[PDB]
Amino acid sequence: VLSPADKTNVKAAWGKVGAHAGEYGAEALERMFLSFPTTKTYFPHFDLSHGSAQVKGHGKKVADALTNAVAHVDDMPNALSALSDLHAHKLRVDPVNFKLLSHCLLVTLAAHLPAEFTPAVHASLDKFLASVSTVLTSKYR
Amino acid sequence: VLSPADKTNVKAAWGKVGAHAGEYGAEALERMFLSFPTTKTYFPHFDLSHGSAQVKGHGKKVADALTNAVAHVDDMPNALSALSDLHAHKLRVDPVNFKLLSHCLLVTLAAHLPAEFTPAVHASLDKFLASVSTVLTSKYR
Amino acid sequence: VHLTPEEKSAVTALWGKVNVDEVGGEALGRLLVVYPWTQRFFESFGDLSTPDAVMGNPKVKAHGKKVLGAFSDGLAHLDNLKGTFATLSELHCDKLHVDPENFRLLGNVLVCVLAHHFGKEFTPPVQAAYQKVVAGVANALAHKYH
Amino acid sequence: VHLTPEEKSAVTALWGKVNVDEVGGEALGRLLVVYPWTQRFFESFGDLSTPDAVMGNPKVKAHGKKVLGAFSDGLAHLDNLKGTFATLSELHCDKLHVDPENFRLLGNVLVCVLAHHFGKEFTPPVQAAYQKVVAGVANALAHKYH
Ligand code: HEM
Ligand code: HEM
Ligand code: HEM
Ligand code: HEM
Repeated sequence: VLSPADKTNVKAAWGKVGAHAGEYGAEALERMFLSFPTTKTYFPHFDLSHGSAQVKGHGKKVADALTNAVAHVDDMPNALSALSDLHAHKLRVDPVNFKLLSHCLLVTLAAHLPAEFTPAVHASLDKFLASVSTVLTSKYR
Repeated sequence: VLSPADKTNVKAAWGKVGAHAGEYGAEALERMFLSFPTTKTYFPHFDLSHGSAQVKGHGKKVADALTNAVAHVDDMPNALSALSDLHAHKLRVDPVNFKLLSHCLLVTLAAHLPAEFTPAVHASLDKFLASVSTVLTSKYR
Repeated sequence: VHLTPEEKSAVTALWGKVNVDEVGGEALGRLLVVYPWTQRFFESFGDLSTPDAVMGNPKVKAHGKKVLGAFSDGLAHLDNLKGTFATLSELHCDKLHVDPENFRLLGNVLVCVLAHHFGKEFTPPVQAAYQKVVAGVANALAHKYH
Repeated sequence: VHLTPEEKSAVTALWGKVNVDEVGGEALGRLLVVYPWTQRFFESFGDLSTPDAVMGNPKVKAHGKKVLGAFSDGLAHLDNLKGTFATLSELHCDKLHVDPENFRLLGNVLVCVLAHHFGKEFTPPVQAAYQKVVAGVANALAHKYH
């Protein structure tokens, strides 16, 4: 669903991010690969190193995807089905993995946006990534 | 999503059930309450007994809901949001619990429809209950 | 484990049967057909396209008998389930990097496979019993992640 | 547990700080505000309507300090985490019937609470460390279900 409030809470929280958005993707990824190593069996072709121009690169991508999503909030399905197909059908991504990432994403946001990571947003925000994952895994349902 | 095939695989599997549908709900419930006792902290007011005219009763209900769903497959959201609100907002149902039930439901179907519980259906069917849960929990997203 | 002795019988007796040769496959198979993502771990088994390709797949039925084998074992070693699966733990964990979750899935489909084959006799209680083993096994495997 | 000694420090040192009195609440609170269904276990705490009602709720902050307390403990008893939480296990399991899942959630929000309060210093590695404790604690609690 995502109420007219979460969609405001998300948008704001994202807006208050900026160019850093990309840099935050890469960081969220690192957190995940270090925190939940199980998830690494998806990026063998990646040098999950600490400064990997690869991890840093994927971030820029994951970021713009979450943004593409924040922009078409009232309609992410027809937006990410591009990825849904990829993530579902092609890459065969274990769904749980969309939780773990979606977590590090929030832990990351939390560690950079101290002023606005209010519980209100936090919750609002979770739902968002929740709705994103949901869609990214909707091509499983 | 649910392809034009799963929707055929579901419908058939359900059709091949009949009046028993209700009786299958009640049984699925019993399986769940016995298998995953954690789930019982939702029906204190129920006599989770083996013949409970309550468990047997709820079945009839859960059943008709899954049917209401099989009938409005190309549109369960606007059908179950009735329940979504209840299950989400009012009853505060732990989402995992929609997995466990959705499991016993399939274990139950499996133990009564041996001829048609082909892996094809099984999978098709899972997705269905998956899509049901999803919606029933969509009022969480 | 635990299993009321009343629960062992149900497990012990209803298991004595089991088309051991077929069931292992029915599980592993339905697994890779119901929860596709698991196919990521068996690309090296041949065409897993449609389910008819998955089921009749020799490579599968062959792995299934062992998966079931590993249960037979765990079933007669509930006393110490963790350890028995030590190797396997290492193999599915620090070596194959499988998600503890996928272990709840294989045991869940298996339960369905059982729910299937035996049908009516697979009473809710008998299930509640296997549902305990399936987990108790999903955990031993899980072991090597902490 | 395990924790490279390199990992203990990160956990040990970055934890020495912690507004112990506040953080416990920040977790339990955000919990009942982010994952509402958990409120089912604290209706007996007063208005949990809006989050502003949840956060400033004395009953909460009071429970939080203990939740955090139970960690402090588990943190200095990683050697034997299961047992230390024996009572608590019984209390959240065979007595409160909470889903093992909700234990991964409280530790996850907590991690966020930490991710918050310390901000920049909560390096991915430091997280990966807590992420280990949080789990190792979610499991001990879980214990009494098998
Ligand atoms: C938070 C949700 C996520 C978003 C928005 C996201 C977004 C993206 C985007 C846009 C790409 C680049 C696609 C391209 O360049 O064509 C991608 C690829 C991919 N994603 Fe994600 N992703 C998410 C979660 C995940 C998770 C949870 C995993 C792994 C556990 C994962 C695994 C992959 C893999 C392996 C690739 C392909 C890697 C490669 O070959 O470069 N993603 N994702
Ligand atoms: C497979 C999906 C499910 C369907 C289709 C379903 C359907 C229903 C229906 C139609 C009712 C009766 C509503 C009424 O008479 O107004 C109901 C009530 C309820 N459901 Fe479910 N349900 C599902 C899953 C669950 C789960 C997983 C739980 C518990 C773990 C649960 C907990 C409840 C409770 C406690 C009630 C209210 C009980 C009462 O006061 O009588 N349901 N459900
Ligand atoms: C209760 C859970 C499970 C049991 C009982 C089980 C048991 C086993 C056993 C005994 C083997 C045979 C190894 C040998 O002796 O050579 C094996 C191997 C393997 N298992 Fe499982 N397994 C479980 C779940 C799964 C799941 C969920 C996956 C992940 C999708 C999986 C992936 C593998 C793979 C890839 C091998 C390949 C062995 C090889 O490389 O030849 N298993 N498992
Ligand atoms: C890492 C996980 C958790 C820890 C560390 C934890 C720890 C504790 C501790 C130590 C107490 C105080 C008991 C006392 O000394 O009187 C307690 C009580 C309780 N916990 Fe948690 N808990 C955890 C997660 C949760 C979750 C997820 C729920 C479920 C929603 C929950 C529900 C309860 C309830 C209802 C009590 C009430 C005690 C009373 O009746 O007075 N806890 N917990």
